[PDB]
Amino acid sequence: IMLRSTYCLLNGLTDRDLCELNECPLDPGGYFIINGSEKVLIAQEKMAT
DNA sequence: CTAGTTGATCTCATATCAGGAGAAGGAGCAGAGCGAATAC
RNA sequence: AUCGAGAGGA
DNA sequence: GTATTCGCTCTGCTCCTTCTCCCATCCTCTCGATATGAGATCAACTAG
Repeated sequence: IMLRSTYCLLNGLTDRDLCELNECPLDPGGYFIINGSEKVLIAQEKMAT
């Protein structure tokens, strides 16, 4: 699950609620946690179809 | 001499796209050149 | 430790 | 008996195809993946 996505537990949480889960409110999300490692998918250019 | 004990070692057996450049080969055509082969 | 990958530095 | 061809070979010439090679130096870091014993043989004992 990508963090801060709709299906993330951090979805819709207030800055209170994030801090109260030990999360940074300024953290944008948009990445995955695989084996504890934060992984970000890079958009890949391709020639339109 | 001469049999019995001790280790090592081997076999065998048990289941279940937006590269490029150059060198080497083969291909097909083109002709040259010489043997034979009709033929005047 | 090896391999690969990635991100960087000059 | 010499023209004249003429079939056949011998290169040889472009060209297209294949294939094989190469693509700066050095340095740092992180991160993920990556059996067991029985029997036989032989050789050293280990003594008789």
